[PDB]
Amino acid sequence: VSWDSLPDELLLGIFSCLCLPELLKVSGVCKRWYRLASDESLWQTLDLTGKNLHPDVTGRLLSQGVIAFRCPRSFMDQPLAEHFSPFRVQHMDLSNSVIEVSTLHGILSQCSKLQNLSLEGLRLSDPIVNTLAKNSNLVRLNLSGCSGFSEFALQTLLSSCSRLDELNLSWCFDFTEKHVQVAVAHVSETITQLNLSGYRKNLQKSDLSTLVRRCPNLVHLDLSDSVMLKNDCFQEFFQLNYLQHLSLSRCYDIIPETLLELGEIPTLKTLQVFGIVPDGTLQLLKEALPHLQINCSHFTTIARPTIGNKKNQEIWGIKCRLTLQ
Amino acid sequence: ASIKLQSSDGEIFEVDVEIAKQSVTIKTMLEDLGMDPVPLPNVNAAILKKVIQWCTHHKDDPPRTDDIPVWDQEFLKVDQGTLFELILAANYLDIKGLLDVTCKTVANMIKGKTPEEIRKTFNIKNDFTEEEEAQVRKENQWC
Amino acid sequence: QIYYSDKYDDEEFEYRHVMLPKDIAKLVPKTHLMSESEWRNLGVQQSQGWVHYMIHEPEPHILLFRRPL
Repeated sequence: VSWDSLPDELLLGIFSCLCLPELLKVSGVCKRWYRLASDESLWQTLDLTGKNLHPDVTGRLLSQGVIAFRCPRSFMDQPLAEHFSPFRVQHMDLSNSVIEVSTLHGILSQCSKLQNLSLEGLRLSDPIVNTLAKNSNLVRLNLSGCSGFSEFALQTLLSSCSRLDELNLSWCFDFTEKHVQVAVAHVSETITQLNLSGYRKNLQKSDLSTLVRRCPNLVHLDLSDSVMLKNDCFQEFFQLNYLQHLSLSRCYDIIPETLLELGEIPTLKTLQVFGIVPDGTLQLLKEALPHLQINCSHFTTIARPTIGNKKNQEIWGIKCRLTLQ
Repeated sequence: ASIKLQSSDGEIFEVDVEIAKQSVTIKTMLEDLGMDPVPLPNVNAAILKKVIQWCTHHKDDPPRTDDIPVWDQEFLKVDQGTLFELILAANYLDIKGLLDVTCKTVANMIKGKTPEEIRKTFNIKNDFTEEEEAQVRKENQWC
Repeated sequence: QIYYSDKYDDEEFEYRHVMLPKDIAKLVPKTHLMSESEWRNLGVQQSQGWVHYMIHEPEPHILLFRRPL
């Protein structure tokens, strides 16, 4: 008649139907009930995007065995007070959050199993980028908008991630040609998606050369805002036999006429060239290259956890079970 | 086309081979050691009847997120006593569908209810001091 | 069409918001923020260096920008 004595497994089965708040609620019913409420099968996926909490809490939560942690645009700017042990997280997004460089260092120091990570828009540091190098299994890394790290730390990180598939190292304002040269010289040759846009004057045709020479598998290559890149480099793009999506938006010194060449790349499916097509001619370019799709992707999807088609609450295809509404 | 299951108290039931196939426990048993009938020592006739009625209604279905289909809805409208075994039997016979609907119903009995109301309506103890009672409520503060 | 506000600041950042015609505003990403490449692609035209740093959920057509002084 009584519900206690009910087998543990079956309890977790009941617990797994509860929303984060409820789950935390039943946590204070009977010690055990509390012991199970913090199991691990229950904390597989967690979503606290936009939450403002203390790093100690988020640290304690990741220690309950979290695998996919969706926590972008969150607030965690107090100092870490606790110490933790290696975390299980393999999928995490802390992009555009407010996190102290130290706290970020603290959390990332416990990570080595990351497969998909996004620190987009976050201030980093050499220490940080260096412990990141612990995650030699990364397949998708987004550091777009990041800053605070040497070209030295960047190199070691890239020399570690040899199974990197998607790398978004764009708009790192802190960068110099040192970083860009390290970038193209050390990205894994297994890379198929690279968004290296935003370095305007620090990326030379030569670096494009290097890159192409080293990564024959590019499928997505975004070099938006690369002024030094003018048509005389298009030959390089032909070297990429799997190139499918190229972006050269705002590469000002490109004669509209010349873009016609790209149409010749057997595999090219889409091209973004915003800002270099004189008004009242875009439709001409479009018509001239009917087999391509021009200027239809305002945004990048490279290493973006949630490109979201309006309300995609999933990070890299993983829907989180625990969330706050 | 047909197999026989013997409940815990002895009563014998006859069902379709595949309708019983819904119980991974009964399928595991059928592959080896074979000849009626299949003995299920942990499920009495009353409970097994309900289980067989349930398994029969589904058999074959195209069905998402947590809902508790319109049918199972009232099927579980049974009193708390029977639901306790009904959810225990599902674990025992390993019938994915059943464990699902019965666990949610028990979950729904926890939604929007305080820990106090839980202790009672579910008849559970409370070995928490005031020392941890409130000390635990401080760790779930961030919510 | 695209409204650009005045720039004010604290002792560290320069700020500004951009009102968007509610037709290109329907393009604004709900699931992430835009890099300089992305907002320029949207049609926003302002100096280099401005970073889209946070989302004002109550008015998705107001883009909040900021940059180091």
